[PDB]
Amino acid sequence: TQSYTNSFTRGVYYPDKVFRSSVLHSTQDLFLPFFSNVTWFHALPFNDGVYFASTEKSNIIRGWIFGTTLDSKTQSLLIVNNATNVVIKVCEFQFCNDPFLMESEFRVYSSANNCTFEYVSQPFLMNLREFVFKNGYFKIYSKHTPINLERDLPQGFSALEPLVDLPIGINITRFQTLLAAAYYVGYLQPRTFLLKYNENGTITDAVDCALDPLSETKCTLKSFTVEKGIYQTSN
Amino acid sequence: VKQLSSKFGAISSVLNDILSRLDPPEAEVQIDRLITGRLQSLQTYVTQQL
Amino acid sequence: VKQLSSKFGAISSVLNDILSRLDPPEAEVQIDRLITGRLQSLQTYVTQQL
Amino acid sequence: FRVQPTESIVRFPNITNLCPFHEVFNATTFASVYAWNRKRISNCVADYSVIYNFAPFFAFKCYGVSPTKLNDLCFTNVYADSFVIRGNEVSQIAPGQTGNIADYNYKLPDDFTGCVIAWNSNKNYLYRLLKPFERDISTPLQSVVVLSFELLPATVCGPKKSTNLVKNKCVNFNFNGLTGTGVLTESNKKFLPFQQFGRDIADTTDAVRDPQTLEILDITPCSFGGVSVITPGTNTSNQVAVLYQGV
Repeated sequence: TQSYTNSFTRGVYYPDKVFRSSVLHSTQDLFLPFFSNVTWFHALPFNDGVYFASTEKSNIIRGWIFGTTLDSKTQSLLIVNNATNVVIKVCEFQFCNDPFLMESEFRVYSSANNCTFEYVSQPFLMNLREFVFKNGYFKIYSKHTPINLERDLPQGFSALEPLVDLPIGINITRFQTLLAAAYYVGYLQPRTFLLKYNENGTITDAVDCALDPLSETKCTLKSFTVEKGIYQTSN
Repeated sequence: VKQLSSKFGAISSVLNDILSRLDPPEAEVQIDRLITGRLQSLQTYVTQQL
Repeated sequence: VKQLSSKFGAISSVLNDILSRLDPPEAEVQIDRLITGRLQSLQTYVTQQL
Repeated sequence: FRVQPTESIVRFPNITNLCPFHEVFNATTFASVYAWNRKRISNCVADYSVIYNFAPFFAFKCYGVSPTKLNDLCFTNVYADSFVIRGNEVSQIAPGQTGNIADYNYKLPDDFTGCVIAWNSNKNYLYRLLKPFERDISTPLQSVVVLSFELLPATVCGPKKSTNLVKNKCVNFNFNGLTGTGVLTESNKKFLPFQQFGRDIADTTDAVRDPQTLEILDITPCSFGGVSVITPGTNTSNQVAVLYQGV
């Protein structure tokens, strides 16, 4: 099925790898907007990058697959979240209409061709798990913050720390989720933010400079509070 | 207003006659001259207004 | 203080980057651009201070 | 008044496996203009100071980097192309020249492309009649090595000898690409393991990770100030007093 819901000013990651003190640094990168019509699912386009968020009790849904046309066109991506490690396979794969992935199966589409990458490291999980896939390399962000909510996506701010930096140069147009689940997919857009760092150096607050005139005059002068008056913001 | 029709060492005075006729990375040495001249004119105007 | 991070059309905003990968035949143009920009910032600061 | 440094140290990582570049041009044959190669190895130590003469490298036209200063630079992104072109017209391969190649084959977006070497070869290219770095493979017909860099963490460094770590004095350092002077102090922790540099409101480097022991090292240059001379008058006396300011 498919349903519509609203974000709660979340989906903000770290742009660079530079330590900053309690300063108000304004960046400009492909960010998810604060209040957007996100889609809940129970051949998605990639656009500028997706925001994957899925809550699961005992890690049922796992895996990803990326590609343009599959078969023999611009290779494919295969992320498998095994219980001991994470296997990344970048080869040419055919078919793969449905995943339908001892008791379970250990095959999706097979038909391997050559080899480009094999990145085996520590596993991601071990709910409210968020993943940002931004493509020219391949950035993967993650954050595991347990919460107590019925439909998830709660109030507050959670900054997503970078985990995986794959140096793969390829275009991706179609996005599909490998393997009764529940996940959300948002779309990234070029926006300008104003990230706030604390004393520990983690992002605790941000504003969007394209939503509201109050949220636009919060960006011209680097201050979260606004005194009473009239301010000239744009033209 | 009248300072917008000066040359400041460039080959023209309007941006569209350089961005559509001259090369993209050889017009950077004349767009910079126009920017420097107009910035100097605006700065001198603000200076006398103060 | 914030004007030291500007490039003014050069390759870098810090002199140590310019004086570590450019040959002394070709390391003076960016230095002159940064010198002109920082000099103009200095006279602007002195004029508004007066 | 200022304090002059008395030592220079280089803090490079312990990896010393050389990149396969001495036999990169000797491996196989350079390709055509139909396809360029861009996937290269950037997990090694580069060495661009091995061969200069009696090698197939004629043109040394470099943009933004000089060939002399190549053993004290750490590189972030390294590419290496290999393709054939007519040696009679090699001037069009430049960030700024628009001709036959800069219509549907190549476009360098005025970036630090390292050095472009065309050389000579006598021993096809299958050119077709464009965005920068946008290859096209489509089927009118008729029968160089560029190291595009990005000096703005680093894993490909130059050949240099790493020395010991010295603190609490004015010493020149070289961790990755910083050639300034300062005093190293172990304080102001809570660096996360993905992040290396440190900055502030004024965007100045106040911290740096050691590539060997992964320890936080603060950067503060030496104390300075002004010198004022208090004179009672030349006609009156001859001796003066010197006031140092802010020290």
